[PDB]
Amino acid sequence: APAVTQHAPYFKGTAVVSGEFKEISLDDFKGKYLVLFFYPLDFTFVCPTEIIAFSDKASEFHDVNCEVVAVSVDSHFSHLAWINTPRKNGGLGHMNIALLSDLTKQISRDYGVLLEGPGLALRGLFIIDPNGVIKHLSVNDLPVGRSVEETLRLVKAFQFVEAH
Amino acid sequence: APAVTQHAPYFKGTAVVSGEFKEISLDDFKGKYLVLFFYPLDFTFVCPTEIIAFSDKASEFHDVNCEVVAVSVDSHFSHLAWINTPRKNGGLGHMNIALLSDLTKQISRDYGVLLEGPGLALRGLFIIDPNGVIKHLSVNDLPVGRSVEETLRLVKAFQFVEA
Amino acid sequence: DPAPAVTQHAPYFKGTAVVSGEFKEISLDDFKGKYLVLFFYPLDFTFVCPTEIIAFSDKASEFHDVNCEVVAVSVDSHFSHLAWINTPRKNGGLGHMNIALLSDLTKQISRDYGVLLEGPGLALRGLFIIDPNGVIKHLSVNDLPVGRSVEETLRLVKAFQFVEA
Amino acid sequence: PAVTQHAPYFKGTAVVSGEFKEISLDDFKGKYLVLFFYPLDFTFVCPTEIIAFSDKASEFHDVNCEVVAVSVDSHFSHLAWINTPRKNGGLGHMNIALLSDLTKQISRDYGVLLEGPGLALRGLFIIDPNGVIKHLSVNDLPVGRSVEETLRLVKAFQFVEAH
Amino acid sequence: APAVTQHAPYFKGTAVVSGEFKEISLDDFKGKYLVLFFYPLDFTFVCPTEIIAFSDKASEFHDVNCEVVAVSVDSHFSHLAWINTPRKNGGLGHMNIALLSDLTKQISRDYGVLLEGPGLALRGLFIIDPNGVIKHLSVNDLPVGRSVEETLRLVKAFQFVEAH
Amino acid sequence: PAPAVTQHAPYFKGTAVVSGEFKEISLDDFKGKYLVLFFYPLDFTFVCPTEIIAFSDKASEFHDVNCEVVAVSVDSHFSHLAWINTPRKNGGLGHMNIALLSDLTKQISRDYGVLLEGPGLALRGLFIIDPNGVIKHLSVNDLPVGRSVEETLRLVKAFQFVEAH
Amino acid sequence: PAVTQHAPYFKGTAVVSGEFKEISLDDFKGKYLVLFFYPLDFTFVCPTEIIAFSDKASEFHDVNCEVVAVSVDSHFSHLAWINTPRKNGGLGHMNIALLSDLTKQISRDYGVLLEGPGLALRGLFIIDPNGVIKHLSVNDLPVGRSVEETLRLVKAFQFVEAH
Amino acid sequence: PAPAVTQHAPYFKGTAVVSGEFKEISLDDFKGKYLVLFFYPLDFTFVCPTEIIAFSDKASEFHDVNCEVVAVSVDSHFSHLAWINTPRKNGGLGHMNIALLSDLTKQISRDYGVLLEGPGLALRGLFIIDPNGVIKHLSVNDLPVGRSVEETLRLVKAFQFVEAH
Amino acid sequence: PAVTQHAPYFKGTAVVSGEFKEISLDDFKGKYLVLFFYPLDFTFVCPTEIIAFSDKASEFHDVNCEVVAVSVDSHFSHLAWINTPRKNGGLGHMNIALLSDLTKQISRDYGVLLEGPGLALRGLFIIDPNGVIKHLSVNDLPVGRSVEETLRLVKAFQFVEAHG
Amino acid sequence: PAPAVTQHAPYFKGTAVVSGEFKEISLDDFKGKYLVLFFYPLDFTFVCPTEIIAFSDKASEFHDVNCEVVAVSVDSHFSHLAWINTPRKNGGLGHMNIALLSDLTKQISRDYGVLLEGPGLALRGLFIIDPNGVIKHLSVNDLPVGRSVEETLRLVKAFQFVEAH
Amino acid sequence: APAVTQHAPYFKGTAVVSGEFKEISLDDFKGKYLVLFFYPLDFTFVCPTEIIAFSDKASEFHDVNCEVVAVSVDSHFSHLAWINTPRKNGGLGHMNIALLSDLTKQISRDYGVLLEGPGLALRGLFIIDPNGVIKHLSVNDLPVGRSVEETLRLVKAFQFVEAHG
Amino acid sequence: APAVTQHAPYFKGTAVVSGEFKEISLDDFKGKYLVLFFYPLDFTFVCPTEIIAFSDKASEFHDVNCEVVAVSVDSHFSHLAWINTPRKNGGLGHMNIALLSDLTKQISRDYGVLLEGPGLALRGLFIIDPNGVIKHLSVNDLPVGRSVEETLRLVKAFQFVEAHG
Repeated sequence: APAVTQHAPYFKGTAVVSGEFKEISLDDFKGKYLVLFFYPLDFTFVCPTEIIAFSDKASEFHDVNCEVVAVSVDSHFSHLAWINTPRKNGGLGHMNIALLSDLTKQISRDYGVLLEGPGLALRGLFIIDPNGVIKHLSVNDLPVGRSVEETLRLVKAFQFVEAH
Repeated sequence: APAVTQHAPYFKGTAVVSGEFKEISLDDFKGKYLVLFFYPLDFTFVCPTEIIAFSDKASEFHDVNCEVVAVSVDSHFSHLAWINTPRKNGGLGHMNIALLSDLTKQISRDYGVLLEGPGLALRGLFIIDPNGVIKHLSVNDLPVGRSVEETLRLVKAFQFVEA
Repeated sequence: DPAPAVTQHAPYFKGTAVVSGEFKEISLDDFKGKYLVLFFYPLDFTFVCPTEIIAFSDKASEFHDVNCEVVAVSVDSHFSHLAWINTPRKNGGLGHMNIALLSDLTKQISRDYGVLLEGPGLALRGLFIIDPNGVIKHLSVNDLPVGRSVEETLRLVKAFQFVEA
Repeated sequence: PAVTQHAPYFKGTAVVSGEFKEISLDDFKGKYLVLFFYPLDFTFVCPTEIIAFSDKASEFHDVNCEVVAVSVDSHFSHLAWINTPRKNGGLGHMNIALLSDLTKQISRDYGVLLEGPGLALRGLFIIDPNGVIKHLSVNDLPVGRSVEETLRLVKAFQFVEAH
Repeated sequence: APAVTQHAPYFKGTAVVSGEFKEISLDDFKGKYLVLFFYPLDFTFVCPTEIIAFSDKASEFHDVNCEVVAVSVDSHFSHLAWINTPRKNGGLGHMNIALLSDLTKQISRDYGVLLEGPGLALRGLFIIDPNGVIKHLSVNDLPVGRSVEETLRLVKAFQFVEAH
Repeated sequence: PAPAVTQHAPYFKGTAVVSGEFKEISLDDFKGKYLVLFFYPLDFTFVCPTEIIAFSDKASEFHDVNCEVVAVSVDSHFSHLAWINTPRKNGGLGHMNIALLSDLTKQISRDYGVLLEGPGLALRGLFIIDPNGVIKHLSVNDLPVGRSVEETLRLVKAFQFVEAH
Repeated sequence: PAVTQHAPYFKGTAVVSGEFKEISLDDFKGKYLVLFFYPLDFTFVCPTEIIAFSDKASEFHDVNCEVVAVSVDSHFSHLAWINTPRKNGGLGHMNIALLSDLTKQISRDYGVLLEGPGLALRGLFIIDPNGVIKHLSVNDLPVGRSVEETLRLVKAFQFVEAH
Repeated sequence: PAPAVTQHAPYFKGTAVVSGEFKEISLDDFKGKYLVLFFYPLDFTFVCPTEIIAFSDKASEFHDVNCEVVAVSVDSHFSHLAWINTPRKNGGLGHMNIALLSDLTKQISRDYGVLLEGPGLALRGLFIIDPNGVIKHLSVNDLPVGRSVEETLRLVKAFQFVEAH
Repeated sequence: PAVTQHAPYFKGTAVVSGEFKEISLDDFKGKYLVLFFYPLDFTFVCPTEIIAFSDKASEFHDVNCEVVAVSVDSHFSHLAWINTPRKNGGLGHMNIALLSDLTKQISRDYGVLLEGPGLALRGLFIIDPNGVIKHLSVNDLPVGRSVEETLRLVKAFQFVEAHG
Repeated sequence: PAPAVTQHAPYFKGTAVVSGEFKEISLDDFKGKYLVLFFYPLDFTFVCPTEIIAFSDKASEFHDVNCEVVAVSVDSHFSHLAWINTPRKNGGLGHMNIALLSDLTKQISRDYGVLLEGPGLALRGLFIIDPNGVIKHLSVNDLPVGRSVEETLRLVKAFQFVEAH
Repeated sequence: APAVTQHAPYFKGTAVVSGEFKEISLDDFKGKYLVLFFYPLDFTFVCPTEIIAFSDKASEFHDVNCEVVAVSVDSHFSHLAWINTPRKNGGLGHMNIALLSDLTKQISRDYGVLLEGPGLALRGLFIIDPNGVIKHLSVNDLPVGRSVEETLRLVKAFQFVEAHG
Repeated sequence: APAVTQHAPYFKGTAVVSGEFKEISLDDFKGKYLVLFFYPLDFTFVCPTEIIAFSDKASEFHDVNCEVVAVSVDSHFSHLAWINTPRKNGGLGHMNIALLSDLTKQISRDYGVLLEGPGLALRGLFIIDPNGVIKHLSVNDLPVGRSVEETLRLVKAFQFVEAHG
């Protein structure tokens, strides 16, 4: 279930990883931390700020054994086309994080962030620990992006607790 | 599941029409022939040929009182972004037909062309008469494009059969 | 599981056909390992049907050349098929046939393929391209009065092969 | 359908004098009807009996009796068999109605349909002016019946209703 | 069942054969053609002409390997009494065919010819082949006579088919 | 309404031979009179006639006490007439002073509980039915044994006496 | 029960030669049996018949036939009625068994029980050596039957077996 | 209503011998009086008469205190009268000052819960029923053993006193 | 319970010769038992019958018959009534067992319990050596029975086993 | 309506001994007063009188604060009276200043949750019930142990103090 | 069940013992008497008087093999902080008895003292013997405190019974 | 439901507001933004930092039309006692925000943050708009606190969207 202290719902799908298509799953992240976050749609004005900021600070998450993965109900083909749109035209440009396709909408559904009527995800974020346990979640309404720095601080606060 | 001689399932959604977002529905085509065709996904290499072929020959359909509407499970932002990608670059360029978004997937479901596992449409095509009745349908597997010329021919053939 | 739908296995069928002026029982199993075009038409001795059927018979060897058999089906008996065959083309008939004319006398084949109109008791003009593994790759259905392009059907059969190569 | 019971309803398209005409049991109210079935157009076992009924048709008409032949073939098949000359195994011109039972419901309702192959046994019904069955007989597929015997029976039922 | 191409319903009963009581059944006729026909009642005047005609023609049937059996719901004692009444007195006089009693009415019921209301048989006729398969059946309403010659023609016609 | 003593006699209707003619009769026709209703198995057999002939010879003796006699079997009324027209020398019934009722449908024997379903004929039952239609007496014999007619008359009188005193 | 069927089982206490004895249907295999019912001990309507069977009992024995009288009274009422002299309206000495049907089951299984008043009609059954009913007759309560006729029938049934 | 102390006595109706005459009597006949209703197995048995005779001899004492006594068995009323008409010296009942009630259908013995169905006779129950039909006392003996008439009478008087105070 | 049927089993605490003793129906096998019920200790209606039974206990014992009185009172109430002098409305010394039916199940199993007030009707049961009920009688609450008559019945039942 | 603090006391009604007489009492009679309702297992046992006597001796101290006291066991009211009439010297109650309620049907002990079903007597429960019939305090002791009367009066006082202040 | 004579319901949870957190459960008290009492809430003005009186007298319970445990639905962190509040300021100060936390409310529920609406316990007290059997219970409404001396007297009286009669 | 875009579930309970006990509910905040946040337990080392940070910055929320309410499963008496403990000793000190008591646990349950096992809330936070619609929620595991500046920035971002785009 998508609640804190419970194991994260299993997921699998096609992601853009480094300009390439790869099938990824929750299993691939065992033994690291994972920030899994959702955004409504590719090619919309409100999303990319948050997605880019995550890409920019990705190295910082890697440094503490934390992976980052952005998800939307769009196809992996739409993801790539948007990654190949340069930031100066409201694209994403190169990405340091995976762009998971939730084309079936099942991932968003499993994480309790899918809006069924229009068929797209709220802005959910989950911090998942090395055993697949959810330590933190937050959800924002569509117009509002989150602070990437606060996410990083939380990953660190969680690791600190584990270490002590 | 839709069938020749049966009324076409109702549909409504956001289309890109002449670079802009418009709400469209089956009712908007009463009094006219409609070609409604589905393709899998935006930004794939198997589809632009068919969609481009249809857009190029669109006025020929307009001349015989027939609209053309292309449909995929992509959002209408994906549609517009693909329209705003030059053909030389593998995009759609300017479109003379509507591109309807089936984001909820319910239109593909209703037309019986939704593949539920991957969550995208088979290449269905439906010719619907001025009364909403399906005169012709065909469906191809994902990789294979159809002939626009043959679709135009069938339309005129159904019109000939009125007289 | 078998259904007259693209990506699904074609429903089994068996019946009496006219094959080279002779009665032969044939079935879906006879066509395993090759492509099959199975198409339905409403009725023997109607003016709307022979153009399409003759066009397939005329192109039959081009279909065989790309590993594709062609089988026409109506709900008429095999005796009707044979009489229409033995009516020359100059006389409104089918004349010589290079394809199988399957009888669906019980109408069950049309039913299983989803093209039977029960009320009047005949098929719509459906066509199914079935691959060597028995999987439907393409289907199309016309209302009764309208013939289809045999050229286009041949091009599609070629294209499905091209794509699996 | 047994003797002393009312004839099942039927309706269908018939070839009547080279033309397509919708006929039904009700068209025969007030007249005798010989309704007989044969298995299939264009088979060699059937034409001898159908032609014999055609040849002797006015003799039935003379005693207020109509003759209708029925098979599960379409009316287009019936017409092609009429347009085949007798010398060529055809029916040639007909003085009796050839009824099409394409749906098979008529043969089903008259109790003569063989479901497995989907064709009718060689059944014959004598139906009085009120639509009551006075007589019935059935032969296996290969064997034709005596027309003069059927005429004799018609005349004998008429004799009995008069005396 | 009593339908063309089906096997004839099994029957058994006491018949009058050449002035004597003999129990007969459908199995007795294996290897032979059988003409099995029904009439309504003994000692009535409408039934007799048909029956005498089959009797006078019996040898023509025997010559083509065919038996003839007349059936009514009467007892076998009635059948004998009727056979023992000279024709000149309106009886059947001597018979060359079997007269089978259907006292229980079960034979006429099984052959689909019994009028339940008065409990007598319609005039039905069945030609049954050597395997017990019905090839022809006909049922006239109670008064109307039928043709021995035509029944003979039909028997021969079925045999012709069986041979060529 | 059952074939049992103290109960009303089951209704009956059928064609009888009366004075050599056909007439439909029924239980109703005997209201106000006593009736002897008796059953025998089959016309034109050698065991039934003594009883029937004996009831006929003694018939006026029953009439003298306001009592009718009706004989019943499952034979048709045509069989009944032919047997009456067969002389007694020849095993027939000869002239009859009593009605011979036909129970062709077997339903009268069934209603009177005398029908043997196996062979489809009546046991030798006898019922004495009062002027109210009430069964005062029944007996039933196995097929090969005949009844004393004089005992039946005495029983009728006995019942009348009891009523009268 | 009916003629040509096996007699229903019975068992009960009978007065036999002035002693109580348990008898049953099994005791009479090999012999004929005349089993008859009367309404009630000590009523003026019954003794005549019962007496007549007693007087004639030797004749029945001479033809291998037993006679048993049955009523729903107890065997003590039977004995008391036997010990009542004939002039005083009793039965006096008996040559036949007098079976008590206290439980009413015997009258019930023989079809002669009047349920309302709880007593038997006057039925008589002739039962053969195999326990099969050959004859039955039933009288309303006031009317006695003929013992000579009953004896005639037993003899006639014996003649039919022997020839 | 049930055969239980403090409950209303079950309803009964049947034919009794009353002063050598047949009379139909019922529980209602006894309203406003005390009623001793006792059962015994069978007429003409060696055991029973002592009890019954003892009750008859003492009957007037019961009357003096407004109490009726009714003996019941499953015998017919004809048996009862024959037993009455049999002198005491011979094992009979002789003259009777109490009613002898027949329960030929056995329903009275059933309603009073004293019938043995297997043998079809009553256990020896005795019920003291008050003027409003309420059971004040019951006793049941096995078949062979008789009852004290004197104690029954004391019990009637005891209840009468109590029900007044 | 009815005559000819086995007495229902019972067990409980009795006052026996001024002491508390558990007794059951099993204890009376091979003996006759008179089991009688009375409504309540310390009521003016019951002592006469109880005292009379006790006064005649030796006469019962001499014929191999035990006598047990039962009420729904506790055995403590029974003992207190025993220790109350006869002069004062007590029972005085008792030659019979006084059985307590505190749970009321004994009275219920013997069919004498008045459920409304929760006390027994005056039922009496003569039980033979195999525990078969030979006699029962029941009186309404105000009326006592004759001890003499009970004794006579016991001796009569014995006479019948003994002779006929 | 249940035996729990803050709920209304279950309704009761029964016959009590009150000043040497039998009176019908119920929960309703105590409306507008405080009520101490206590159970004990059995009359005439050595273990209960000390507690009952101590309540009786202090009864006027409860009266003075508008509080009634009633003892309850499953004994009849006739046992209760007889135990009152037994001197204290002989383990009796002697005279009582409190009501002794009879719970002969055991339903009161049941409704108050203190009935031991197996032996069919009450545990030593006590309930302080207020003028509106609401339970303020309950307590239960195993059979062998008596409670302090002073402590029950202190609690009654304490609940009254809380009501006023 | 929380009924006298029944085994006490099992409980487990975190208590403050001697200024420290310890898991305790019913099994810990095997061999010992246990007074388990409940109070509504930490930091309210009603409870501390009883809790403090129990702690002051704890040595008298310990001297007769008896533990005392106080329970409320508060967390063990509240308990500790109440202990760490001076008595001067309505705190508990030093405790000689354990303060059990019933944060899930399940213990007050299992002991029948949970008020579900507000989510806190009535003032129930249970004396549980060395085998885990409830010998005595009591329950007061929220505003009234019990006498500790009387609880100690009961523990002693139960031990007296165990050792003699 | 506690999901973004849905209406916040109704709540009502006792809060400490400026050192006094006050009943508050969701209705009280209509027309204002509300930050409703949950913490596990009063008097724990883990929570005060975040509670104190919200209180220290309360005036920044007030100035953008936003109230802040903290919630736990502790009673309001524990809340008040934690307020009256000095910060130097692990206390909350003076609070500028309301501390809501969730003693029944129903608020934590309705907001989907109650850990049923231990009976305390996870660290959930909800930003609720003036119409009662949830705009943002976050939940942390028990040991980790949130940034109060990030909560305030979100309140401002939602207000900004509402005012423009």
